[PDB]
Amino acid sequence: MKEGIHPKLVPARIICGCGNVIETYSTKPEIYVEVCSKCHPFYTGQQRFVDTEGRVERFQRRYGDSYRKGR
Amino acid sequence: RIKLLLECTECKRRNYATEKNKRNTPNKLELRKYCPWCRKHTVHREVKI
Amino acid sequence: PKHGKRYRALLEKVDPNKIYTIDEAAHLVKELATAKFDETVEVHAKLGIDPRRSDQNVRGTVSLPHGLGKQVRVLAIAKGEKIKEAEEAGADYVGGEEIIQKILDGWMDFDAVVATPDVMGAVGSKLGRILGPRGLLPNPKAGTVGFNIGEIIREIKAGRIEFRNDKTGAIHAPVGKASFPPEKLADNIRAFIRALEAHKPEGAKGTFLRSVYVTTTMGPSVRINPHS
RNA sequence: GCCCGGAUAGCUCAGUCGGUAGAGCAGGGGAUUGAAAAUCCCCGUGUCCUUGGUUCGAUUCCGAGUCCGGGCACCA
RNA sequence: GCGGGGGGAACCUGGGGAACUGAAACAUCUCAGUACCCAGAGGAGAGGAAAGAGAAAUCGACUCCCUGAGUAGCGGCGAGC
RNA sequence: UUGGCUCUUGGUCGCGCCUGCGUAGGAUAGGUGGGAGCCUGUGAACCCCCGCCUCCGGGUGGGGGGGAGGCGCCGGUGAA
RNA sequence: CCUGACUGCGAGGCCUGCAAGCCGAGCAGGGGCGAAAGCCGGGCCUAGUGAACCGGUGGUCCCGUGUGGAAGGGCCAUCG
Repeated sequence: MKEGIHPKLVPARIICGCGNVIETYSTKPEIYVEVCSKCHPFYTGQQRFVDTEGRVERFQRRYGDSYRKGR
Repeated sequence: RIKLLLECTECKRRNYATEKNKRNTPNKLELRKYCPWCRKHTVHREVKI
Repeated sequence: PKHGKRYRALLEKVDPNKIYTIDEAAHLVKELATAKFDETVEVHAKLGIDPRRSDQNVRGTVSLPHGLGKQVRVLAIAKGEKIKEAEEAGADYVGGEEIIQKILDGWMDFDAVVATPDVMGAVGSKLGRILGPRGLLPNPKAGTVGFNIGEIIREIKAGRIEFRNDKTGAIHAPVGKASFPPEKLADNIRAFIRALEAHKPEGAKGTFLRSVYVTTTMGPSVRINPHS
């Protein structure tokens, strides 16, 4: 799983119906899409007792290196 | 737009009973009479758009 | 920085930070100036509205008899026993159709007007150029028009109290002099802003009680607290 | 159908956010100009949107309407 | 010193995931989470003790058979699901 | 994910009394509304520096030179 | 001179594959009209118009996923 995080684990699927709305004001929305789509995370990291990396993801990086600096 | 317009006629606020009479030339005058369902007959009137 | 007022000296007692509380604020308006007569306490208030629409206007009053014999001058016309009610229930100024004539020539020593039902066509037609939009027109909710003339008169010098809005929205009332107890003064205020709830126009909303205040008629003033 | 903005002079248009209504063009009047143009000077057209209103009153401010002007929104 | 490593007729679970067709055309819809691809376990797999169900101060892990019911329902309220 | 710091400005609503000229108006009074007056520590309102801000005075405000006044009311002009 | 260019209904039918389409006495309601019979539920007739669906507004108060509201829907009118 190489675009997951590490403190947690993340890579989800999608469909993306566009099309109109105008529901609660008038008629009813248009819709017309069956297009599957990617929807995804990020990379970056730090240092051990000298020498590291990390990868990780965003919110669980504020959390992340919090943790691991906490050794 | 078109010189005739629908109008739904009103009694004296409380509910009503409708039906065209146009627009064209004779402007904003609008009265008639006409007997509803609120009460029984009684005067009714016009009003309304 | 220094303000060219000797009232700055008096301003030492005049320190309007907290709006205060009604007994105690009445104590402050007692603690304004002290020279010619009793300190001239005179309630006013106003509020947040849309004056140019005529729709929100009110200008009323109601009975609060009290030991103040001097507020809101009102010509109080009558024809008979009602004249007895006016003269004995104690307006400082009362007259009939003839005084309406003295007005028809040009004269003006009263703040508002009240009368009996019998003459009201007269005061309500002949004086329209005399009264104007100044609120001199007697108004049934203003404690004026009708047979109810006489009891309200005893209030002008005891506890008249009335409202008034317009194109600036300020409003007024009596409350009592300086040497006035606080059990009666405070009550006159509570009941008057109970009256302010009694006469809030309904299309405007929000923090409707924006302000309540008291200018001594020519001298020092106190925004009294409209709450406690 | 929403929000806007618009019915000021012959034209297009100032508009103390309440005491006065006028500006370029437009006519004509007159002068000189070689002549037409150009020059320059001068008298005119009014509820100032129809209306009220708050006020003392109304181009001015509230508003109802009005109608034009633009834009937006329109799954039957 | 341990273990994985792979291979299996069908079955299962997860990660992906389609069009012909059906609507008498056709995109919403349906065919359809199908076929199929891949990862994984097994002789079964997942599921599994309630931050539930839903109307009774009632029920009581889950799966599987029946019925519920082709009803409640969702839909270019059309096909159909 | 991405920090610092500095300079900026623009807006937003009050607050500081920091303003109010048609006309007449003892005057340049937004109004509403209040009722017939309030200070002297500059004991002065006389002027005597300067300032606030201006479509003039102005309205406004610190300097004092200190010797019981000063303004309003009434009046009165006003649409108040 | 007014509003019957009315609500509630309709025995019976013409036409017609279906859906449409069109004519209706007569009764109640409550009116207009003449003094009274009697008339009047649009226009002298045959074109001037559109099924559904999804929405729009105004009522009714009918339902309102525990009880009460409400959102929301239905039924009446009525529009694109």
